[PDB]
This record gives sequence, structure tokens and C-alpha cells, in this order.
Amino acid sequence: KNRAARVRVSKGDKPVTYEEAHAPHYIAHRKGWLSLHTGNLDGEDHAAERTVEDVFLRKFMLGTFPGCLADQLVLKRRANQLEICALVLRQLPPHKFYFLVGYSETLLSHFYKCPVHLHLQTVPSKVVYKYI
Amino acid sequence: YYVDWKMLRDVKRRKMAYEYADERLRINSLRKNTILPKDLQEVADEEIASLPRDSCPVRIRNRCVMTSRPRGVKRRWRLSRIVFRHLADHGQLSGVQRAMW
Amino acid sequence: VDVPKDMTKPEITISDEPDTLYKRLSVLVKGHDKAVLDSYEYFAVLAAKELGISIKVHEPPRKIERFTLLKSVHIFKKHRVQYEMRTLYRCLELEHLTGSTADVYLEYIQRNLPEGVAMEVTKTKLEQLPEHIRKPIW
Amino acid sequence: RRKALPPRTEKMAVDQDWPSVYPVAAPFKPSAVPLPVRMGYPVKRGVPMAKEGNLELLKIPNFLHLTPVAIKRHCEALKDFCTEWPAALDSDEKCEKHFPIEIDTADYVSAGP
Amino acid sequence: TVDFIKKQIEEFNIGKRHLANMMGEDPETFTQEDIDRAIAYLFPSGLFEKRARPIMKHPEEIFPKQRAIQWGEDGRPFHFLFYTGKQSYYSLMHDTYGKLLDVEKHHNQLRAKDLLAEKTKILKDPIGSRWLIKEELEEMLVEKLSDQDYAQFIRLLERLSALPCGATEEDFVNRFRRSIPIQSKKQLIEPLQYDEQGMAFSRGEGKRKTAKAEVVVYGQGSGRIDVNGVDYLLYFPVTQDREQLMFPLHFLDRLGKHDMTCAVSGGGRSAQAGAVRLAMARALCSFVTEDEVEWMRQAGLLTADPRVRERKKPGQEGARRKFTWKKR
Amino acid sequence: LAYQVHGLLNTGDNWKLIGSDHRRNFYYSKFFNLLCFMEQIDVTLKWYKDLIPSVFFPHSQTMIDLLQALDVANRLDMVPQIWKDSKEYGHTFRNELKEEILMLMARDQHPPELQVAFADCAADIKSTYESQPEWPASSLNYVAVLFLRAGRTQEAWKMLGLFRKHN
Amino acid sequence: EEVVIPKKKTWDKVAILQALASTVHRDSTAAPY
Ligand SMILES: [Mg+2]
Ligand SMILES: [Mg+2]
Ligand SMILES: [Mg+2]
Repeated sequence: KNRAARVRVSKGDKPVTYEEAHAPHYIAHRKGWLSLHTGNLDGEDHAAERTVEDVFLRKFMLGTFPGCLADQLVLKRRANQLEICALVLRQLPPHKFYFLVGYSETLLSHFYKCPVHLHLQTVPSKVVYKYI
Repeated sequence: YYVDWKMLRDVKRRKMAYEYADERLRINSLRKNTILPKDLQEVADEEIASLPRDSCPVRIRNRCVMTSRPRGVKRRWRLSRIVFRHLADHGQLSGVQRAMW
Repeated sequence: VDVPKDMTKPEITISDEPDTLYKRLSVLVKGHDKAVLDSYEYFAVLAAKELGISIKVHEPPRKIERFTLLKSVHIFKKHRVQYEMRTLYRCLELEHLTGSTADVYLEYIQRNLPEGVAMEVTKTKLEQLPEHIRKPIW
Repeated sequence: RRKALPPRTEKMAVDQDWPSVYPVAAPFKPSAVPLPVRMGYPVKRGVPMAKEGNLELLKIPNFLHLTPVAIKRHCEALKDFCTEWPAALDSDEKCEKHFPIEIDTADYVSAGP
Repeated sequence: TVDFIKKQIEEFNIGKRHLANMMGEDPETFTQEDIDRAIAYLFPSGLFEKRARPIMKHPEEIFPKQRAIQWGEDGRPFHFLFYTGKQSYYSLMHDTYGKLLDVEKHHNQLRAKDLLAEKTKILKDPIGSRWLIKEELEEMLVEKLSDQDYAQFIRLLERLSALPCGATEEDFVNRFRRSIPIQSKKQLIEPLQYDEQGMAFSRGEGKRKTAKAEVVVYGQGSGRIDVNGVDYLLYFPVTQDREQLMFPLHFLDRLGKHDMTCAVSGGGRSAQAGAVRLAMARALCSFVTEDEVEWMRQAGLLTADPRVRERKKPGQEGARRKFTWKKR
Repeated sequence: LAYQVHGLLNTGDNWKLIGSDHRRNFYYSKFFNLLCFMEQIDVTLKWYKDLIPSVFFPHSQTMIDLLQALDVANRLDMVPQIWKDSKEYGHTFRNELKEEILMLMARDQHPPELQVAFADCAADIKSTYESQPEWPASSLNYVAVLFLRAGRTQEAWKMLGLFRKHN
Repeated sequence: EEVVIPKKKTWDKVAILQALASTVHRDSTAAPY
């Protein structure tokens, strides 16, 4: 059987996001891409760099916002600037949320040598597509 | 930490080979030419073989960037097929998709 | 109700120099998904009709790159996974433009380029003749 | 202490000019957008998911800053920077008779550092 | 779930006003079409599945039909057939059988009075009339059905329509009529074209197997064919290919009467012969009578040949051919 | 001359012309203080929705001004709205300016259409201070009178009951 | 003689961005940017 990026059927109680509810053969058909950048187009360069950046960004954002991260990150790259769009549970007081917004934006702007935008969309609890 | 000792050894190889690139190019210019006398190219041969062993480009290995895998690498992402597929199958590689035709 | 008064302060100067002429300007937008290139072509054509730049648009044939990997971690070579990359094209062909209009239109357009698309600009510019060639002979 | 504030769509006037809300390229916050929009695959009985908490609408490039009214206004503000094209040059014949030489130059834009 | 639909319609109207405002259009003349263009522009999702794309539509179209409340606040069900567990379907059957009984009674009274005044309306066949599918019936009653249920119902309708038809009865069985759309396979004749004092030239375009052919035929000329600027005897050295070019002309007995020029690209020699054959056949349909067009279609001249190279598959050799399979 | 000062601010650079946030809210406190009483309700209700939630948020001084602006022009329609906004911005000031807010409910005469507005606005209030908040008898004058113009005796009874339970 | 050329308008880098910022006024229902 194909195990790739699949959430196996449970006893029927298992809450599932729209994201996790669709296997790899459904990309570009039903679910879209979690990253947007030019580097994978036909005549273009530095796909490798954008990829390693991507990975580090997911890992980093997951570690910087413990427990409040709802869905997988959305990374949009436009003309040297990267906008990170995130779905975030309401856990921390807005004080901590802003603290980490600024801290992260600054830190990654100085790390990757480009302007970093961070857009937080807050949601009460994980949005459920299926089962449950 | 580079994921493996092997990855470390290859980072050192790429640094050394980047450093001596000029020397090697200039000497192998003499060595690869018919116009110059043989007496010059023999001394130039001993000169380029004198150079540190780890500075020559044929000892460099393209390895998976994340996982260190010595082969089964897609050069464009510098990724092992395994790691590549992992990333692509989660929708994390823009424009990449399963192929139906 | 509340209207800020005297909000405009543009800065433009006119140099005495003979502004560069462009016989034809081709803008080629490569993209992954079609709909984005459609709304972008609509936006670009509208922005060109508002500046009276007189443009045509056509669609260059799409390019699909396919490649094959092993499905298994260790050993089954009979089994593979096949992956695609689809690059789609829009070509905006503008004709009879000046240098200033070219830089304004290209600035406006390039600011509004979507994250997943790339753009190639081929400008064919008009120059009369070089000085040493005009009608001297050596 | 838990704080839930009703979305912008409540205070939104029916005729309020749109380009005021989305001046620049934006992520699509669902609170700031008045239109109900259901995207995502449906379920057998059910409908496509709402606009709130929907990640798929977040993935989409949105042309909301580029709404045709905003293009009219923008381009009317850009009419000042553009310089006119010479009359007599209207046909390619006179283009060749006057300027013999074409210099082709390529400029590329790609996202990244 | 009623408050839900009320709210959804409120916010759909408000949102349609907003969308009409930003798109710069009259909120009154805004249609579903315009809504579609609007969201297609504002949220441009390339996705191959069209049901996964952004949608703002009237809540009645989006949400599925709801079974209404089946009883009063005292608990007593509204309909008398409620406890059947299918009230809609068995109501339908009760009334259908009631009307079949009615037809039998009325028509028997008219048998005793020496009157058969009715006619058979049972043949609607030129209208292309058919019954509902099970899906349509299922949608009409807002209730799930079984194959035997639908078959039962339909059979009872056949019992009804096979008798003398009343007015109310005809109108009744005509809810359950659908009309199959236009059935004609007749081709669309290329209007003949007169160009630069030259008379009667027709065009046709064949496509076969990586090979495209554009054929212009003149009815005013003698027999010859020029393919890519050269004679057909030169371009097609193989006899088979010239016979392929000869097929439609010999079929219509036009062999000496027409003069043709062709542009054919891609594929091999036989693929080109076939593409030109098809193009030529489609070009000769302007010069001939409407009957011989049907004759050419029935000889297989006018249909493109769908047969095309299949893609090689991984783990196999030839897209069919498999690697050698070892038992032990 | 305040229209004039505002025309001056917005002109060269409006943003560069005010240094701090305290000295910024002074500006709108006093400016809207003028706008509310000195101008017709058509102007005040208008500049209201533009200045208050968007730029800088109401203090107690701008809180009392709306109250005195709706008593003179006889506006009973805008009480639920301004109350719902003052709830959002004005949580701490509540106890002190409340007695002032409610006093404008006596001054009016109440048609059969406005009953439910009074009912809701007062019920949220008194369900807030009975679940915790010294509560004035004025508020009961209001619930009871507004419920007399409403035609509802039964709730006014339970509210008089809830004040005589307040010792 | 029929040949006519206009002159070039040299503007500052940020100029077009500020000319676009002119066509957008301030949003009423919006919180601080
Ligand atoms: Mg290890
Ligand atoms: Mg090697
Ligand atoms: Mg074979």
C-alpha cells in the first residue's frame, strides 16, 4: 500500500484537517502548494536554496510557537521578500504573540538577508474537515 | 554539526578545491597545451601532482544536503530521492506534483 | 466624512536628453497554475489600456517536465513514482513605446507580479546609427 | 482571559471603496473580507468549507488589491510619469528609414534574496 | 438548520452587494455569471478539479435539500404514510395507483355508454422522450430510493400510460417525462468559397498520429495533387500512400475533376498519407450532395483515427510488453 | 478654527505633526468634544465612526460628550450602538460613567418600537452587575419605566425584586 | 525633419510608489496598520 503522507482511517473518531485528508496524488487537483516560489519553473535557478530555506522555516516556526501552530505553514516568495502565513490556535496572550511576531521577523530578516513578513491568522481550535 | 563525518570530509574537500582552483587551472593550462615544450610540461606535471590530494575536483561528491545520502540525488534540489519525495508528497515543493498522463 | 486635505506631492523632472524609444517590448510571464496567469493577463491588459500602450497577448505552448524516482526506501525497482513540473506561459507584446512609459508600466507590472510566477522582459530599442559610421569612410 | 471580537465585515459599509481596504499585496485575512466565499472540496452531504480558518484560501494568490477600480485610480495617478510617442513613427517603414538599428536586451525577475 | 439558511442568504445578498461594489458594477444587473468572473479574477485557483475551486453561490444551490419537520409540536406526524419510513415515495405510488383506478372506472363507464373517446399519447418518440433516471426521481422526492422501488414505480407508470389517457392523467405522467437532447450525426457542411475571381475552392483539415494536414481543393481544375509544393508521386513513393490519397476521390468518382494543394507536417509517411486522406475527404464535402456525405461517413472517410502511440510505463518495457517474469 | 487646524494637520505630513500617543489622544478628545455638541447630529454621527474605532480610542471625556450630545438632539436610536462600543473600549471607566449613561433613558418618551432596545441594553447591564458592582436605583427607574412603555410588568417585578435583594 | 523625439522624465526611485500611495486614502473600519 501507499503510505506516503497519509492519515490512516481510525475507528472513525479522528479529527482531520483539509490538508491531511488528501494524499499526494491530490496535489494540484484538490489541495494546492504550501510553498510558492519561482525556482521550480522551467528556466529558473536556486531551487535548492529555496528548499533548504523552506525546511528551516517550518522547523523554526514550529519551535518558536510551541503548541499553538494549527496547520502547516504557507510560504509566499515575491521579489526578494518572503511572507509567512500561519494558522495559529489561541493559546498565548496577544503580548507574547506580538513579541514573537517581531522577534521572528527581525531574526529571520537578519538571518536570510531579506525582508520577512509574518501574518498570523488566529483560530479557536483546529479546523476539522473530516471524521470527528 | 554536518549530519555525518562523510559530509564533513566533503565540506573540507570543497573548501580546499575552491582555494587551489587558480593554481590547478594555471598549471593545467601548461599541461594541456601542445605548443609548449615537453620539458616544461613534465615539471608542470610534477607541480600539479605536488598539490594537496584533496584539492582536486574529482574527489568531490554531490551528497544529499539534509540526509547526507551519497547517491540517488536529484541535482536540482541537491536532495536524496527519499527526502525529496517526503517534501514533495506533503505539498512543500512548489510546482512539483504526481505525474498522470 | 473625514478627508485629509492636500494629499498629493509628486516629483518629476524633465532632462533635456532624447528619451530612449522602444520599437517592441515583449513581457513573458512563466507560471505554474493557469488561473493566476489569466487574472494577471487581465490586470496587465487593463493597466496597458489605461495608459494607452496598445498591446497584444498570446499564449506560448506549455512545458511539462517529467522525472522518475524509486517508490521504495530499499529494493523494488519495478516500482516508481513519477513527478511533473508544469510551466505555463503568457506573452504580453507591447508596441511603439517610449522609455518613460516603459519604466512606469514595467515598474507597476513588476510590483504586482504574483509569488509563484516569473517574468522575462525582451526590449528591442531603436538607435539611429553610431557616430564613427555615419558617413565617414576611415 | 479570552477575547473574541466580531470581524471587520460587521462595520463594513455597503458602498465603501474596496482599494482602501487592500492597498497592497495581502495574505487574505478572512476577517477583513466581506464576501462569503466557500472553497475546498465538499463532503458527500456537506458543502465546501467556509472562509474562516480555511488554509486553501490562504494558499491562493489574491488579486484583491488589483480590483479594476484600483487599476483605474492607480493608472490615472501614473499618467503623469509617461511621455508621448512621436506621431510620424506610426509605421515600421519610417521606423526603418529613420532608425536602422535594433538593440535587444533581456531583463529577468525571479523571487529570492 | 433553517436559521442557518436564512443567515447564509442574508450574508450572500450583503456579500453580492460588496462584490458588485469592488468590481465596479451595478449591484442590480449582477448575475451569477458575473459573480463567477469576479471570483475567478479575485481568487485565481488553478486546480484541475472544478469543485475544489472558490465559490460564492446562493445557499440553496450550495446546501443539499432538507427533509422538512415530519410532525407537529404534539408529536403527531403530518402525513398519514409517515410510519412507512418512506412517506414521499409511497405517497407517489398511492396517488399513481389512485389515478390508475380512476382511469379504469371512467373508461369502464365509457365502455358501458359505447364511447371510446380517447387516444394513445404513449408515443412521444419523435420528441425524444424518456423516463426520469433514478437520480432524478430521488431528487424530486427529496428521498433516497432503491432500484426495485424505481422499477416498480416506472412499471406502474407504464400501466397508466397504456390505458385511455385523461387530461389530468397525461399532465401527471408528464412530470416524469424528460426529453433526450438533439440526436443528429449529420455533419456541418463547409460553405463553398469563391476567392480572387477563382471559383469553387473548399478547405479541410485532417489530423492523424503526430501528422497535421491542411488541404485546399479546387473543383475548377483538372486532376493533380501538390503536397508541400511537389507532385504527389514524388512526395509519396510508396504505392499504398497514393492509394490512400486516391480513396476518397475514387469513392466519389471525382478522380479527374479536382485540383488540390496540401500542407502536411509531422509523423511518418503513412501518418501523412492518412492525415491528407482525412483532410481531402473533409474538403470534398462542400462539392458533393448531402447523401454522399453520409456515404463517405459510412465508409469511414470523415472520422479522425483516434489510434495513437501509448506511453511507456515504469517497470515494463513497451507500455504493454513486460519484463521477463521468473516463477522460481 | 478646529476644522482649520485639522486642515493644517492633514496637509504637509499629518503623521509627522504629532509626537506622542498621549498628546495624540488629547487632540481627538478635545476635537471630538467640539464636534459632538457644536455640530448637527448629521456631522457628529458621521465623524464618530471614522475617528473613534479607527484612529484613537475614547477616554471618559469623549464618553460623556456623546451622552450629552444625544440628550439635547433627542436621539434614542443610537444608544445601543454607542453602549456596545463603550463596552469594548471603556471597560475600566464603566462604574463611574454608567450613572451618567443611564440618566438619558428617563428624559425621553418611549414608543412601542423602542421597547426591545431598552430591554436588551438594560438586561445585559444588570445581568453583568448581578453576577459579580454597586447598582443605582436610577437603573431600576429605567428598567421599570421602559418596561411600562413596553407593556411588560413581569420582568420589572423580578428586577425590583432583585434590587430589594441587594440589601 | 519628420523625426520627433520627446525628452525623458527622470524621477526618484520611490516616486511611483508614492504616486500609487496617493490614490489610496485611509480606511475607516480598519485597525492600525
Ligand atoms: Mg548516523
Ligand atoms: Mg564523482
Ligand atoms: Mg516493443
